[PDB]
Amino acid sequence: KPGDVDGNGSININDFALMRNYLLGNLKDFPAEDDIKAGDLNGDKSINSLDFAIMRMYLLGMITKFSV
Amino acid sequence: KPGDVDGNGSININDFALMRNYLLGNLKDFPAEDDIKAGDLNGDKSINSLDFAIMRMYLLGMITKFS
Amino acid sequence: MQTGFNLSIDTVEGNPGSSVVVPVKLSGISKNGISTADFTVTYDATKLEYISGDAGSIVTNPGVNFGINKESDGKLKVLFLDYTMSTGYISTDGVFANLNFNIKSSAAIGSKAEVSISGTPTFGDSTLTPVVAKVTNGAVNLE
Amino acid sequence: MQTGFNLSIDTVEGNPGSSVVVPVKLSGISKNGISTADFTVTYDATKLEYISGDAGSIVTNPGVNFGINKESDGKLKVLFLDYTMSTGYISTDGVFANLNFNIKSSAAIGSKAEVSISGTPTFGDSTLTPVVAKVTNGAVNLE
Ligand SMILES: [Ca+2]
Ligand SMILES: [Ca+2]
Ligand SMILES: [Ca+2]
Ligand SMILES: [Ca+2]
Ligand SMILES: [Ca+2]
Ligand SMILES: [Ca+2]
Repeated sequence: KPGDVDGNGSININDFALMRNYLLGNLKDFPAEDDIKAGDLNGDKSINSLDFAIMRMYLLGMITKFSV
Repeated sequence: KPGDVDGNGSININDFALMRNYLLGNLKDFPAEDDIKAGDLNGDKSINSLDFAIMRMYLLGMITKFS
Repeated sequence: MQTGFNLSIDTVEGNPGSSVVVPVKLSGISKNGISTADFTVTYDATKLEYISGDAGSIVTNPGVNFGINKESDGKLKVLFLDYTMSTGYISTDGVFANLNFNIKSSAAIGSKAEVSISGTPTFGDSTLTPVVAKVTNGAVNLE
Repeated sequence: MQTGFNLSIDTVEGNPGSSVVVPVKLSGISKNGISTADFTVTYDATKLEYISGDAGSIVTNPGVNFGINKESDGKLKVLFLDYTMSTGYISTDGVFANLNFNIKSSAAIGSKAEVSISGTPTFGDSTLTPVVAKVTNGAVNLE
């Protein structure tokens, strides 16, 4: 659930691309219904570059799960 | 400069991400100064999924240059 | 009958105030397969409310390879790429996408809500050679 | 105590009909460095036309790590991430971004075109802890 910003059941490169595009203003929101639940990977109730970094660590295999 | 849709001098995952977003109907104007020159990798003067696929091949190392 | 490579949208029956699925199909795919696609689907947004779109059963590794987005009410953008550009071309005819709509209660029985391809759809085969589709548009027939 | 970490936008002179660069700087970077950033820059689009934005000299692996986009006329989104999340935090004070603008010929001498941070900018250090920036806003002084 967290990390799956397109709500398609997988967390992958496309969720990273969506997050990057969101932070650059190329998306108004995310396809997932619950944007904060999908995009907030550190629990601060904001979606920002810290969340982007956390997603990167996950896709690099540097972490295994999000600390919700 | 073909492939460099954000116009930053490098061709990488971020150019791929922008093109995905374009093809899904979001950004209308790429940051590059010349969108067709940056985005058209097969010479049809259009940016579409063929260009997206070519860029993927380049980023996978399956091709080394564009046409 | 339909022969050759076709992109077709089904004509389906629907009830105002209920939901409906509209399949989008590929048929006549050559041995060279389909490695990429992008196209626009327009629908009558005065009668149908888009909920979501699901990858059809012919789509390979859909969690990575498939995307669909509502650009504006009445206009969807569909995208497919074999991200491996090797082992994931589509070779099998069948359902490419399932489009899920709520049908407005105001939509009149006996009328139709068009669902159509807008423009010329783009397909590439396994060597990224362009492949031209014959297009057949569809509709939700309201009853 | 007030932080020594600063995000600042220069105040520069510009001539109507000409172009100008507006540097955006970081200073007082703490020992943990900067591994992430995202913020909005607003500029007076009645006077300035955004051309492009370039990563500044302090930015690590800028081709990958840095992005900037015009979301709408007058509003830029800026993004930095150390894509390694290991070896590529920013540690050096200096220019973070260079913003390139054309200045409209209609712009009047003696007036200013504001270039500012909108909202509270987000920075993360190498531990992915938020760090607060002291902001100084800038402008193009037209002469
Ligand atoms: Ca996902
Ligand atoms: Ca949403
Ligand atoms: Ca967060
Ligand atoms: Ca680039
Ligand atoms: Ca452009
Ligand atoms: Ca092309």
